[PDB]
Amino acid sequence: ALDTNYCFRNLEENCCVRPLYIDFRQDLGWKWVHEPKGYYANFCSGPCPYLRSADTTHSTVLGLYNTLNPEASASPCCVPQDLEPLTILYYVGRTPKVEQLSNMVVKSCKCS
Amino acid sequence: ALDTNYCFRNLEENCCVRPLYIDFRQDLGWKWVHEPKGYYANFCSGPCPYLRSADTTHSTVLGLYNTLNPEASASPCCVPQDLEPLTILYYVGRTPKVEQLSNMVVKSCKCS
Repeated sequence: ALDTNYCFRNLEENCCVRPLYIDFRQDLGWKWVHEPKGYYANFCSGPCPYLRSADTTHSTVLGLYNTLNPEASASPCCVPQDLEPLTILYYVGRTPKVEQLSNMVVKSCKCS
Repeated sequence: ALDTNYCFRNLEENCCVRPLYIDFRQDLGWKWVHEPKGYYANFCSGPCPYLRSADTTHSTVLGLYNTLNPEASASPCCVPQDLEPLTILYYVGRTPKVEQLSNMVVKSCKCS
């Protein structure tokens, strides 16, 4: 499937992982989050040609229907598939808390 | 979550289920499939405003990041969530086969 390592060495217009660094404090406005200061959420973006890592069979039917009947604009989307969690530190009053939020960073995408 | 029954009584620009009837024979070109002749695959389509049935937390972060930093066009997509299978009949030579393909028709969508 298409993941970072791949989507990163080589560029693809079609569904692939795009890197994205978010900074909790700014563009998000999470001040409670005290550290790390930002992470690489990355995102999935790209058109989904017929067969490019399909999810369900419905995703295949669609991709196809769409392909040979373009008027459609029915096409399956490119979303994340695999995503690791992220750990962050914040304080409850003045006692630090280190927790790991799940699914904060994507690693692979897929046309669903 | 947004499913047919809902997305169908009321119209929504945002992520919802859209009905779609596909005909195996035509626009798909499956002749082997002998009956039914077509079904309602439906599809998911719509923008994903911040919070509209989010999938992962990453989907929330994104939706938000995206919301207050629109330049982004990062936004999470609207894909199917729940989908029932479909049964079809075809012949291996002249001996009918009734099988059920899984995930051929969507019922609910979600922003992922």
